[PDB]
Amino acid sequence: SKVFIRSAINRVHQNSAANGGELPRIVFPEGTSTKVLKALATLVEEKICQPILLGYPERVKEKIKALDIPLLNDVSIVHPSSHPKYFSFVEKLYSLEQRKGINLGEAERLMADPNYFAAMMVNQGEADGMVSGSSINYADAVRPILQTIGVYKEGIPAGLNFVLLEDKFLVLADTTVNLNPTAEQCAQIALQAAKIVEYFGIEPRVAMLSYSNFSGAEGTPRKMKKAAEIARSLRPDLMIEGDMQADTAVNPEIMERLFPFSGLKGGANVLVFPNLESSNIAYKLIQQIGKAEVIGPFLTGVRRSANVLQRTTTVDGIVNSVVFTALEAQYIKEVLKS
Amino acid sequence: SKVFIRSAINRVHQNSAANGGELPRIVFPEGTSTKVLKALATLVEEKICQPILLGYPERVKEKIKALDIPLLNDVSIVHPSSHPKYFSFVEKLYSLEQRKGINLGEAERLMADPNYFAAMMVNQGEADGMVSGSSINYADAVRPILQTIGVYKEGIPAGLNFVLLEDKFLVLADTTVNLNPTAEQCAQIALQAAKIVEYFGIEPRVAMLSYSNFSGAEGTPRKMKKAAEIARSLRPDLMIEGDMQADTAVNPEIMERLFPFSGLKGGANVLVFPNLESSNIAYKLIQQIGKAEVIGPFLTGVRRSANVLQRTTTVDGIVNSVVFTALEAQYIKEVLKS
Amino acid sequence: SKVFIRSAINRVHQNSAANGGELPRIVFPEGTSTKVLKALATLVEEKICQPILLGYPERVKEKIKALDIPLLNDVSIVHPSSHPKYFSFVEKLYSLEQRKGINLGEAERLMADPNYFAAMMVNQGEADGMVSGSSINYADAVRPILQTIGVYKEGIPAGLNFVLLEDKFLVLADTTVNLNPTAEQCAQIALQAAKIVEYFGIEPRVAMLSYSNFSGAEGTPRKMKKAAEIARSLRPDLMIEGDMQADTAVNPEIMERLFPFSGLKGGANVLVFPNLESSNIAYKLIQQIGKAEVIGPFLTGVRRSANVLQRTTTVDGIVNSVVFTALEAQYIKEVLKSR
Amino acid sequence: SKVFIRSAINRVHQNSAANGGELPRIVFPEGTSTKVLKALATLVEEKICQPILLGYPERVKEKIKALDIPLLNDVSIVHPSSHPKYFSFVEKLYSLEQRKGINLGEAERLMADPNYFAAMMVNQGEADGMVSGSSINYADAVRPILQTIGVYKEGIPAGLNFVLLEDKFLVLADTTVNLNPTAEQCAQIALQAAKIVEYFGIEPRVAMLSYSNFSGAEGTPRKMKKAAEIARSLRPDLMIEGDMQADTAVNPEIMERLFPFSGLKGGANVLVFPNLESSNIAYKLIQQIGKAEVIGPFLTGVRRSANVLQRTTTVDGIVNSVVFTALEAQYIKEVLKS
Amino acid sequence: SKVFIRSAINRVHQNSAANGGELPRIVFPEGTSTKVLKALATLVEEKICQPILLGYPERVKEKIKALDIPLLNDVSIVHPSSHPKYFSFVEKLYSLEQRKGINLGEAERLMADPNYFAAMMVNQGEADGMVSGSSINYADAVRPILQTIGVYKEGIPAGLNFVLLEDKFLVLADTTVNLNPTAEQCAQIALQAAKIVEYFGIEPRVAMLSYSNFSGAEGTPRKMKKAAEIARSLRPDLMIEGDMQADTAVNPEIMERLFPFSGLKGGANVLVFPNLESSNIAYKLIQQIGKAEVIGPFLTGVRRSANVLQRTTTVDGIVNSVVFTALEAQYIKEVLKS
Amino acid sequence: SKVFIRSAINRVHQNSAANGGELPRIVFPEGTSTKVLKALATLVEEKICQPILLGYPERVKEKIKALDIPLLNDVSIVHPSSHPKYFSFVEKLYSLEQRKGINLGEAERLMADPNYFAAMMVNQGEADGMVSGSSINYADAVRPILQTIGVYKEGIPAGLNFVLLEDKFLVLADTTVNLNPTAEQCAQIALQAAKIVEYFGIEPRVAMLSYSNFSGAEGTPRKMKKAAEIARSLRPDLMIEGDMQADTAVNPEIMERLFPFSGLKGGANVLVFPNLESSNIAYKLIQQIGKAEVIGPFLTGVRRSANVLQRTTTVDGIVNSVVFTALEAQYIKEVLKS
Repeated sequence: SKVFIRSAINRVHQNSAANGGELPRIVFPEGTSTKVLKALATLVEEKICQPILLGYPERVKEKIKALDIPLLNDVSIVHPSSHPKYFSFVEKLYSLEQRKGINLGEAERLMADPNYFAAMMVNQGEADGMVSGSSINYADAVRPILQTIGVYKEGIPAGLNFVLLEDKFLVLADTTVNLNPTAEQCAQIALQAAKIVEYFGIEPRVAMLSYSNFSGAEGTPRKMKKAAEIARSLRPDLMIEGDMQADTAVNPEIMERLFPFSGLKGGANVLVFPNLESSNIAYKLIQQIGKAEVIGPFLTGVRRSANVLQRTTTVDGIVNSVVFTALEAQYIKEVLKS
Repeated sequence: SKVFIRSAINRVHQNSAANGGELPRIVFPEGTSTKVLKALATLVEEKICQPILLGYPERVKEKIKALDIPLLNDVSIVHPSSHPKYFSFVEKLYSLEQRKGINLGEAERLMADPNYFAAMMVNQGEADGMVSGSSINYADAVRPILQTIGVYKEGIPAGLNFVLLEDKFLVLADTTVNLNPTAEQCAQIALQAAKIVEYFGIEPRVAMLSYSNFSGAEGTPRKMKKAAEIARSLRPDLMIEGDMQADTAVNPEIMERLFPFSGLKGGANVLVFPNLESSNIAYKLIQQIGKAEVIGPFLTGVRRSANVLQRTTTVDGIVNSVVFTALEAQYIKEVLKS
Repeated sequence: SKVFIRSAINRVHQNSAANGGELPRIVFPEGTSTKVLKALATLVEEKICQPILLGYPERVKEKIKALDIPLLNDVSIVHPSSHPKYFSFVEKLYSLEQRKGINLGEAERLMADPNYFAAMMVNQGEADGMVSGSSINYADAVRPILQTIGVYKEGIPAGLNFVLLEDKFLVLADTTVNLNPTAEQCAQIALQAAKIVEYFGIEPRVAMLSYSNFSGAEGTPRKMKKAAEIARSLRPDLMIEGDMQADTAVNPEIMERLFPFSGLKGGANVLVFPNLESSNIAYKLIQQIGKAEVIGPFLTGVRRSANVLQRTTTVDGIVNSVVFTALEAQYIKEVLKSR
Repeated sequence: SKVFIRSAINRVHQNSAANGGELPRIVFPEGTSTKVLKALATLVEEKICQPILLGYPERVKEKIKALDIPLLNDVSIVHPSSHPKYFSFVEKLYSLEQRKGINLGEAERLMADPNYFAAMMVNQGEADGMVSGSSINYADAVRPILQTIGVYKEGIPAGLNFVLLEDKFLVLADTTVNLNPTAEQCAQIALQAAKIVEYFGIEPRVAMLSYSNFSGAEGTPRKMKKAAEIARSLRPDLMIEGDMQADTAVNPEIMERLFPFSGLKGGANVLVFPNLESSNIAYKLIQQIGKAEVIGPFLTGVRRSANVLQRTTTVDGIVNSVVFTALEAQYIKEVLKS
Repeated sequence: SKVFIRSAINRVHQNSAANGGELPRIVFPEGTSTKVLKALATLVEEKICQPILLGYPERVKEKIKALDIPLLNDVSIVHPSSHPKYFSFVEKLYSLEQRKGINLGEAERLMADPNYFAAMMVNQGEADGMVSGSSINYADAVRPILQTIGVYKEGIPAGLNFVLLEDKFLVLADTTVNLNPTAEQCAQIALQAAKIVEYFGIEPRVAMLSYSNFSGAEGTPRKMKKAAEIARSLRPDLMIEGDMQADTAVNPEIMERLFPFSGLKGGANVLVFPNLESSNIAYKLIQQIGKAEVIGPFLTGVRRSANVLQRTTTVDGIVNSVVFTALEAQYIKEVLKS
Repeated sequence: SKVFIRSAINRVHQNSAANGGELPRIVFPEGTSTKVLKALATLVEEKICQPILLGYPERVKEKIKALDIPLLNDVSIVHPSSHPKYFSFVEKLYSLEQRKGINLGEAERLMADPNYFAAMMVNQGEADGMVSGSSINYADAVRPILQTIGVYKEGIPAGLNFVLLEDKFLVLADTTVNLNPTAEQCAQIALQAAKIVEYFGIEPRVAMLSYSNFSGAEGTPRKMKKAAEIARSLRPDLMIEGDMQADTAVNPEIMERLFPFSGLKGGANVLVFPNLESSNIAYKLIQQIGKAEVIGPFLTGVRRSANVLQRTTTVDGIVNSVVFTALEAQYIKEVLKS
């Protein structure tokens, strides 16, 4: 329920009150987006972020009034190629990609794209985070983030979703990025997801999912089994298990009845998938047919706070997303300070 | 929820009358299975089938007595190797597999196993159907069925599940058999699933699922796109579409909003998966954390009625499986009669 | 030298002539390109085409006056998203690409880009041809063209260059598109190049090039041998031979001394390459250290007239390319009329 | 051009003057080859080497007699199987190849062949160098050399050509040996070609060629980029760059205008190719339709002086090859000193 | 011929005496096998082991009486699931394979099979050795052994045969297990077979067989050449050579005449094969038409004494196999004592 | 078994007597080979062929005198490059191979080689057959034969051997040419061996060999099973069976006892192998350790009579080879006749 979301919002507020009442600056490349503007309407009342819109200030304000949203009257609106830092931004993209097939004119056009300008703003500290992708497909939204902000060391870019049940939440990954991760990659995805779960003061219990129950046969079963093993080696305090079926994974009673030798007791709260088909289809089906709220996807593995909305998002979806992006922004900022 | 199930039960009873009051003979290989016996208690109350249990008669009746299930007192009990037709069953399997690495002694040992004896019984018309796999893994349960009964022509063996929502039901396949079906195979899975949906007087609307929305890129998007094309060609009367995401697939509003050129209007009620990981994980997660009853899996494509319980089944699940196994047994009976 | 080009220019003029005097309309996506503007300066004096510039009309006219090029003051300038057919163009692109991962907003942004807009103009007959790619790399320039105009049936997109020697010309293909064409693809490239050579009233004589002389060993020698064979089957009237080395191919005397069984007599004037590396590197090296004129690349296999300049082009290069583009446009116009 | 050859000949004359007046012994397997005979007339009218002819003395001397070239005189003529060291040569070949499917009779028949005899002569110091391949195809011509003389450590056999422009010369490699070299191999070829350029007191400027300008995309662009990086690591003092197009490589002005971040200034004089097709077709087309004198190929990577004439060679071509073979024999001699 | 076999027999008598009066316990899963029983008749006459038969004791007794075999009236007969150690056996198998897809019921059902019970008996020391596989194919017989007894450190499971010539004996491997062993694997098989030949106080001279004589060509020639080199490195005192042909390998005169450089003199007595076709077909053809006695196969690489009979065996074959099973059991027993 | 060989010799005498007394002309490229000459001593006494020796006449006759072989100094001796037909032979090889990387000079050098010249003589009818390879390896001897004479339509070049037992002879193929023949190829080898066996008035009974008995598993079992199937379709009058083990194949009792459904009764006399390792090693092992005489290999599938001695041949071996070569030459000549 929205118990989880309100707890998150309050955690934002304790962080903000803990830092002089400052709010995180969040860039929205899609400054003219109906759904983004409506979500922001809700979001600026509850003091969750300082929003920054990208686009022509004129038609952004004209669509704000068209949409009848008066508390957006004053929000910062930035036109990328008109910004003072534009050309240095361009020189920085060009410098990082001139041996990946990009000439200076192309760097110019790319930096004029709000997605790239946003990613660069976050990289350059002109913002604390960004939220994009309501109007474009995921790959196109995420490419500038990966090229400009990039991943931290031994991290891997991986999408993550929360499934909110009455008792607890489950975490699902990688729901958006990697088609068919290796065992090593699957373990790294488990580690990132585990750390996220720990941030909420929850004990991570991790299952490596398969169509198989503890078979270890060639292909995905041995893949998920060996993923469990690698992960366990990297973090021996954790309950991490696989290969197993999904129902075996979440249902403690089934696990105990059928596989009492298993190291995973009490049901898994972290679900790592073997390929993008299973993760993507699963989160989306649970979101539409199940009676549980699903929030995300959230992009893990990267050096700064940047999340891509799924194109099928709702206005509430965007709201939840901006909330957790704000939390993330605050968290990364503290680490930078230290 | 149970409305659909009660509808099925009444169609079982309505078919049995107008067919001489006959109940389908359903053989259960696991004659001593607790979950099977308890489910059968419910099931013989409801006049759904004549159950035939396989095992050593004294051990069967003494566990019936242990569980104190007084109405499984007169059910038929068969011991495979003591049965009159045992020796001929052995010779028929031996003639079928003597060049697939199986000698006469091995055929004897195999036919003495209840799964194989059950499969043979059904193949030979000594039973109308079978239900197995409550105690063993799916692969092991399904093997004798496939070797002995086999598929009808241009069929493909594929598991299918029902998701029961308040207004409608969804169908998911292939949830159990094929690791990584080709486009041709996926199209066939869609056709089989389609006719199952038609049996209940529902119009089949088919989505070929992917992590992509109409991208047609190399790999899974291209596979499912071309699957949609083959399926459409074989049945130009059906709404069949892909490649698409799951939420796009089921939600008519999202579809209309984002992809109005689509041939699928009003949401899909048939969901065909690109690989076993995605189908298997999806049905089990929807079943465990959503709030829909999920029934199956049911083995489609095969010449006689034979379905394998998932190892994680409950007693109630076994009851549902037997209901639809009964319906299927009846249907296949009239076809044979023709 | 200057002979081949002046003959081409004169052929453009004889074509505009028994046609009402109409000049092909050629669209240029890069309305502000210095090199494009200088080339057009030279070319409009030569009466070969009606140029159309794409871009914001004020930045175009400001670049024209800055370069002090008075003969362009008159020329048509179009801004894609302001143009009347913009939205129907958007709808036609979307309809072409909505199952290739492109949504309507994406079709709009694409059509607002001059490369796509020019491609659609040419496709829709609002222009007779296009010349692009002075400022972007070849893959990016050529993509909108293939997606929009596309190939005619069993055609294959292939870059072609003229090597202009004192007596004769050589044609080189495929110099820009296919990384590693199959034997069937090499054959189709050869036929395309052949018909181009015939257009100038020359008999096409075709060599499938390799690092080997008539070995047929596995890999490329075998590929070019079977290419030579497929080509011959599809056109038994042409001298087509391979696998052979390049000097063997161009030099008639080497051929007759060393491989008299060869079906190619008198030196090849058509050179089909085994992979993109060899064709691309070869034409560029000949152009840089050779003392012969090299023209192109020209995009063959596509249903309408559309050519992509090499990014390393000079002003004269663009002049030549536009000339032969005007020619291609006239020809394709007549074919379109006929069908 | 003419100056280049004249200077090469003069550097031979200085090497000879620096050593008592000794000229390198060069073996010609093709003792009856017309082209070889005329070219030799020229070659020690100009004091370049002591030629050794291989063949049946009577017919080599009768074709010397036919063509009326008579300070080819008492020029040394050796018949392989008649030579005193013939059986010791036979055993040395046998020891080298008895585990490569070569028996004693086979070593005998092979050693009686002038190509093998020549190679062994050079290995054993009965000669200083060899020039062959006027009458047979390159692979066969080069095989005895690679088996008998071999490569120096971490050297790689690679054909090299000079394009003589009369401002400067270019080197092209590998034009004859390797079909599809790895990035590592491309790097080693670059090093070999660089040292040859240094021999003439010129700064080697090295381009790793492609159809791409600094893209690094999968396939050859990534290959040539990673070759340039490897070579730079092995030789931090050299301008080495890639991936790039050919005209980009040779033209300094194009490079500076379009790719100013490049580490290669003033145009490349060393061109390393991604595969044999491109190199072979390039050198040959330049030689036949440009107006630039091209000399070679010359075989680099081998432990002693040995070159293979392209069968399409001219008589002057042979003269040039012998000039540089003599140069190389001298260079190797002083390096052997210390 | 049989000189070798009774020498084998009385040396068995020599250990049984050298440790009191102990006879090895040898378990026979195939208690109702006619050929096994007839063989046991001969074998219990000559005091080589204490035989244990597996099966229902009375149908074993009925088959013993029918065949009129008076010396088996006394032999121990055990029914697996009636045995005291049965469930503990089940549980230790369950623990060994629970992550390789075997649940507790499956482990129960498997342990009820004589092959598995026999393997477990030998592993747990309720027997010293086992002989199986007369009635079932080799793969099925050898599986319980590999799962239960398994391989010793870096050993590899491999079948070995003796060809008994009048002057000498040859050993052939791997005749049963590996389809296409690598060069390393071939080397390990060679080392193992070598220690077997040494046990009989014979000097092992090892040939890595091929269709080639010292060619080292790609495929099998290279593989066997490198196998010889690895083997030689692992064991520098042994004559180990290849790649070579079979006649070259066994015939010393051919070896010296045609390949005198070879490091293997006097003919090979250890023959390692490149793939299973060649070894299997070779041993069988020699046994049938070669007019020589062939004994085995014997399973090498395994931690306890366990051998699988070929299905095509005779009674005499079974007799020989049991003899050497006893020998293997005793050697292993004493080194287990250590 | 000299009965079989003397039957062969006498059947030659009847063929030559039945066509005027003409003996087949057999070319021996190795005119100076000791073993070939000693063999010819035996062979010309018994009127088996008119031998033709290749080489320089003087050193041929001088080794004939050295070896003290008086019955040979009238035998015809041909020096290839001195022969009247040399140039026409050259142009014919050249026309055959000018597009396989062979130039006219290369055609000259090849034709001057005795192996090529012998092959061309036989091809062109200047001889009836050839025998070679006593002194070189099999691939090199067989190459000119395959290039010059070639295969008849849908034939495949395959080495065949006879194993001569008391009662029976066996045929083994392909023992020398194909590394890993497809099912189609194994079938074709079976047909070729079959017609050879029919020639001696024996009924061919064909087994497709494997390490498996009727398993049909992936790899070799499936291959040999489908080979058996194809062969049966191409020759419906023959008993042809597989996959089976070698002892299964040869032993009729093992066959009926264990696989009575098998189509092969009375033991196979034609053994087709799955790969070159197995055939080659089997053939050589039977020849060295089993004492049955082994004759061959003989090259089947080719348009004219040409056989290659194994390099390990004895003199007696060569005599046998020439005998059956003569027979083959006579049969082929009658085929040519009509």
